[PDB]
Amino acid sequence: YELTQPPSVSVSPGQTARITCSGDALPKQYVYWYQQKPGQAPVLVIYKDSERPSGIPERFSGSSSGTTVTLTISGVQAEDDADYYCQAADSSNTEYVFGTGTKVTVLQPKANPTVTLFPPSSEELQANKATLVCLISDFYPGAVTVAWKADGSPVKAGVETTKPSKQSNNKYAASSYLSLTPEQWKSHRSYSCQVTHEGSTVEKTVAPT
Amino acid sequence: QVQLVQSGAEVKKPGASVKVSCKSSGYTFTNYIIHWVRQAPGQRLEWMGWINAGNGNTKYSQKFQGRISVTRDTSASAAYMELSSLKSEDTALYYCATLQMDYGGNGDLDYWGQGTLVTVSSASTKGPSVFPLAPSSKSTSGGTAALGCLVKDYFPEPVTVSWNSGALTSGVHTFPAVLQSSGLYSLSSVVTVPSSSLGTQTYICNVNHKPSNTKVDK
Repeated sequence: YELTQPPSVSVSPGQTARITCSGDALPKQYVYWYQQKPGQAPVLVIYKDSERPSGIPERFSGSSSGTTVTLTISGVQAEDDADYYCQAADSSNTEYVFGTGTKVTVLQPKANPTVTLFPPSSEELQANKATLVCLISDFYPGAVTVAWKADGSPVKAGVETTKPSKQSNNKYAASSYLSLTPEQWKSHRSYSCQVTHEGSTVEKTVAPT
Repeated sequence: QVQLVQSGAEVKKPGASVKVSCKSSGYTFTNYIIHWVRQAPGQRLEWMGWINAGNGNTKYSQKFQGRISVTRDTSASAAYMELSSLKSEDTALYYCATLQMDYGGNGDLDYWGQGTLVTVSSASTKGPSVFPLAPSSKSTSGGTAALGCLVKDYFPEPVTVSWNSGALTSGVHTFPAVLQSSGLYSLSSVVTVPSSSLGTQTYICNVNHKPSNTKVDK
């Protein structure tokens, strides 16, 4: 038995954000709404379905109706981007369950095109016949996980390995994917024109063989 | 206030034994059940179970049986849980939960510890960073980094304070078996690229930053 809840929402700042948690055995139980900042332990934002603990601003509120409990945020702030969970119990009441988790976001990092910088082939990599170029994006808002290394040929799956989009400190997301290719393929290729796609844009960096 | 303390990061191979401690203080020790939960990276919180601070009787989650066994020491004021037969999906964060909210009622898991992170990884590193010519732009395409570094939480960066500023930490893409911790630290300067300080590679095996040679040599 697992509670259902939307996985993510996107509401511009200044507009109310609504999150729904549903369960068959819900009307006989209390929900606890938990706020978790990324890279931080969860923190209660709502308890007893109606009120918030001390130190929680008034912008959050909770309501219950039938089998659905709703968290409502009036005037969502910039710091509110986080993951929200609903905590309850099943019919037997001796098992504690958490919600799916809704990733609440406000409208959006600074948009920037993809930046590709192919690292130079290492001396050890060239000696080991594994010379390769790795492209890392400095910053990109909503960077897409698309990498297409094109060294004298079309995009090769084995040339570049996809990587998760890390969060940049400068109010953006930095994507760094390491691409591994053999030195013989790089030597055969005229130029290692590796292309990294991020932020709805594609940039290609070419280096000498 | 009520202080909750977890142990450090623990890394063992799958199928091994993992032991992690959770210590609590600052609340009336009559009855305050401490909850343990697990969190996979970028996933939902899954409830491992709960333990009694002083009572002793324990309940375990209906989904996980056998390998779960938590026994606390009331005199030691800490809770110890042992999990055997580690699986690949067990790589995750562990969190504790207790009560401080001042309007009464349990079932309100107030505080959470720092958590304990469990993974599986080998150790690896790299040598030279780059040997290219100096780029025209005032940026460093190649910086002190480790290629194919299976070491977890590797920190490849220049030993000296130079080239540290303006460097974006590279994510440890682990598509193959090796973690391949890139750890890119770009100097982001044409002058700094031509003369770059050696890049230390601590790696998982050595927590301290062991000196290593990695220069852009632009």
